[PDB]
Amino acid sequence: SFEVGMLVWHKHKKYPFWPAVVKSVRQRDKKASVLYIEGHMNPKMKGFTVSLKSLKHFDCKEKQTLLNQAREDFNQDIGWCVSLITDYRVRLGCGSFAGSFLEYYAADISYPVRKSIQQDVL
Repeated sequence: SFEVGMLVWHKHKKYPFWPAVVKSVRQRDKKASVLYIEGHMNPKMKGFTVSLKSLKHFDCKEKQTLLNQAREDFNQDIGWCVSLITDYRVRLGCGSFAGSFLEYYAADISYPVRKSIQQDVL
């Protein structure tokens, strides 16, 4: 039950679970397409292929554990995710915006957050 534009976790070998957004889902044969959320991304870069079985929903019970695991070697980076996802969920929840995470990242309303990130690389 992974829908397109949903937020998920994915683990590449040797790497910790990282958040991502779903772009394609091949519902009827166990595979999906996904793109990592990270401080600087291209939201128009096509989604690399995974399998449904390997995805956790972003808001699963494991969340807090998964987020700490990432803060081991990627504190600043996992920070950049949480900033974006959190900022996106505010616009959504406080009514200021209605599109998808990727649309958030491309729109002018992400600016104030992308600025902090992009510059933090400074």
